[PDB]
Amino acid sequence: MNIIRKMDWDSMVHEYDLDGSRLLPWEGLNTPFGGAWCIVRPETKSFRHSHNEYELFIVIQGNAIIRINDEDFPVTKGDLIIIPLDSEHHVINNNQEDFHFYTIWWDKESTLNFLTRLEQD
Amino acid sequence: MNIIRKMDWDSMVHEYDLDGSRLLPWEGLNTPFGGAWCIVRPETKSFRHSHNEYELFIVIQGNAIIRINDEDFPVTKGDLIIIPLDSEHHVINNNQEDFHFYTIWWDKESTLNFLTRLEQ
Ligand code: NA
Ligand code: NI
Ligand code: NI
Repeated sequence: MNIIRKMDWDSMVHEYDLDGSRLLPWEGLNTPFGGAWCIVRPETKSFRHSHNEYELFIVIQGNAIIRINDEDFPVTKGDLIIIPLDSEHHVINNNQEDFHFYTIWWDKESTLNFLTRLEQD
Repeated sequence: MNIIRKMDWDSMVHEYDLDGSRLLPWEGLNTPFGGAWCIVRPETKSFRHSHNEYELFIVIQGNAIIRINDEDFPVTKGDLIIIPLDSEHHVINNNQEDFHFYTIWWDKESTLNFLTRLEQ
């Protein structure tokens, strides 16, 4: 397995109205979670959704509002946000600078699949 | 469960020759992994170790050399590093700016414990 993935910012895939770099796939990497580096561009907002899966945001750079079920959480570098199960959430970047965060998501399926793949190896 | 934890840069805990802020404990948060926000201060290196637990680094700010066994990997913001099992790893910051990264680690135990707590 590759040890390092150098970030190529131009390789990001636009989804959920933001620019992302998904962790997976990564050949040889077995994780019980998924992840992505996400950028909400200046004066934009991301796509509102909700889901059964657990999710954590690690705020990397810039400033934004995380709206979770119509409660607003201002955030900046270093802050951690838990996304409650099935809550509607999106990210609002009213500022002039890119807003960066890493999301990690997981559930029973992803965890069991990690354990299953280990046993198969 | 508190939804948000604002970073308190005044409350880092020195460990592994770096200044960190661990994810856990967090009342009400059930995860199959552990985590920490880590700062390697200017002109320092972190504590070299190895372990039978999986780990990855998400590089947040600054520049460093990550040495994994006998191999050097220059890193900067956005880079991701997987720490191979039982590899000796540490971080070298030769620069005048703090080096920030997030580490996520996991293993069979942490994943099973997540499942067990869920079921409870
Ligand atoms: Na920038
Ligand atoms: Ni989500
Ligand atoms: Ni380690």
